[PDB]
Amino acid sequence: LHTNILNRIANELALTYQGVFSAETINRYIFESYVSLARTAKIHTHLPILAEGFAKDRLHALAVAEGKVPVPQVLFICVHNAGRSQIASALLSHYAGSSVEVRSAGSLPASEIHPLVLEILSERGVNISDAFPKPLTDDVIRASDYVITMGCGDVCPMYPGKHYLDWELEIIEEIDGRIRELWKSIQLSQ
Amino acid sequence: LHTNILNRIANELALTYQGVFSAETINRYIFESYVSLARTAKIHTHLPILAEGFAKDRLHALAVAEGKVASPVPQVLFICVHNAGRSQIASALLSHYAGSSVEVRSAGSLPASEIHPLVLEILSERGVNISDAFPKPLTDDVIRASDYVITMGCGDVCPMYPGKHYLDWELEGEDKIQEIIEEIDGRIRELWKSIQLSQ
Repeated sequence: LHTNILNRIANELALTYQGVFSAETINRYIFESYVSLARTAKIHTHLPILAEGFAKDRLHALAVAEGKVPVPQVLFICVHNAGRSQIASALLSHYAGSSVEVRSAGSLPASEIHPLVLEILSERGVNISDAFPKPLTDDVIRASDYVITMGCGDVCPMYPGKHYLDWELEIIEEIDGRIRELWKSIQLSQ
Repeated sequence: LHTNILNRIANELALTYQGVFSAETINRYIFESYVSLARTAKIHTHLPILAEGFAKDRLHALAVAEGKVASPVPQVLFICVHNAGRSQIASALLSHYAGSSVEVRSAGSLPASEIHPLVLEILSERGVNISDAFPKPLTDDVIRASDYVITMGCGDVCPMYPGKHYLDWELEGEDKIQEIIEEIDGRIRELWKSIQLSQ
């Protein structure tokens, strides 16, 4: 059904990462991300878009982690990656622009973003395009200088050299507060 | 904690799969597998061990998918929602009839943290080995390796590769764990008879 486009996508990503990761690794990234998201979103017609965005962001994080690439890298984890971590990631990138790279993930991803998140967000001028629930993966953790867990519990490998923060909390309000402080603090630690 | 242990396992696996897969692939295999399991099972002191087992099985599946393993036996995969009941039952019953004559795998769309305790107890009571089993998510490498892929209520989560037998064994509510084991056993018997004949 999507084999051909995934193959063509893999080919294009493999070219992009030519001297950095082999085609083999690239192939695996694309097919595994596809299946990984299918598990919670089901096979649908938008899936190859989501699989490619996920694989692409995961590869750049891996390249970051392996010193192959670089601004500060922040990761937000909640359970479903539909509400909380999505808001927190949207607000940070809103305030910080391209001075940070911000990602989010879930331990138990929902099939879609919560109806309200998009867009109480645009109603505050806040960009949230190409947002989807996605599973937590290792590469994005390795990449991160800062990891903010938000009710997921103990799902995250503790890598040395990172700042791990736990945030126990419509709810966009409180998050807003904490994201502004966070950014202030991140910006200041450079 | 586990990061350093995981590093040791990747080094060892790098060297074992040298000539076959890129070290970069091998290293992702172990850490991604760990993180995958951690999502549903949580960090516990034995997560590194289950991750190593899962990675090693996954790398073998990928070796097979790509014809890097000579004379493979038939490869069968069962898939249900939580990889705690249905697929674990089916997988253990087929290994129990077939032994070394097939490689059997299972997986879930939404793994539980552990096998259903009653599954463990009932299979145990009738002498079916089920001991190193654990719920794990569906991954692409094991689909590619598989000659038979059997679906048991997971929904449309599984890509449809050519060269394979796709079987669907769940076309309100459900029966007692007891009865599901019996229905599945009946189906596993026919599947095993059929597999034996078709080779």
